[PDB]
Amino acid sequence: EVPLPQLRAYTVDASWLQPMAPLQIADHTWQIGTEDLTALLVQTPDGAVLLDGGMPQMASHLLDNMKARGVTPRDLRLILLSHAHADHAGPVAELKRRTGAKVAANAESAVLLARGGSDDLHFGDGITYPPANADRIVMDGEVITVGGIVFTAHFMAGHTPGSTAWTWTDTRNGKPVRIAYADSLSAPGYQLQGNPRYPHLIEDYRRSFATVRALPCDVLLTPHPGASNWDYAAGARAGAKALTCKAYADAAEQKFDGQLAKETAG
Ligand SMILES: [Zn+2]
Ligand SMILES: [Zn+2]
Repeated sequence: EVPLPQLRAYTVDASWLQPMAPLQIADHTWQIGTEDLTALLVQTPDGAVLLDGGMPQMASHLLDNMKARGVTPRDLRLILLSHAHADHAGPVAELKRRTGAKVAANAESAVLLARGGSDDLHFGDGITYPPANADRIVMDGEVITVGGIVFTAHFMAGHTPGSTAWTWTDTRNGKPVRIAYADSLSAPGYQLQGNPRYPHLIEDYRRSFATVRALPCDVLLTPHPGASNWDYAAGARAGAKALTCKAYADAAEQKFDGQLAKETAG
């Protein structure tokens, strides 16, 4: 007699769960997640913004890094997301419970967040996390202003329907730095062609490559730092090899075309 399988936890490479101290990106922007998952803290006279949180178990670590930076729980005002998968929005519910923070997201991201990533178009219930609800729904190109830092949403559907790039301008060595936090452009294990749950997947990815190519982009960051050739563990040279937005888009498109060809052959 054979039981049903046990539930399988969402396990990841150790580096994704390896805590790091805050790594400064620009004057008010810091990487505060793990070595291999981005979680960006933007500090303002008017409160802090967090872009992504990483995995569900990262909440306390994030709060510790925030504290190191002079940001108390009450100080966190806003949470923004690249996309609502467990490896990026994992600790949002907990952060909302433990801080002042409100979440802004597009409708697709909000619906996926509210189901804790369950019934994923591709993953089913394989990769889930505690559900959270959005406080504010944003539209494509909508801005959110926090202490004169303007964050702009750029939809780039594909990896998830609600995938978003967030752009803002910080400063460094006395000059403006246009930061582009571009979402994932991967399609890991996805059925790309004739997917009944996502009929226009290919078209969306193609538009998203073009969107990423054109972002205002002095510095690119990505949810998985490796995708943009960041090495958070490399200290002073963490961002030295970072791709441009143009190079990131091109690499992703070339990879996508390869995947299409292999799928046709499979
Ligand atoms: Zn994802
Ligand atoms: Zn991911």
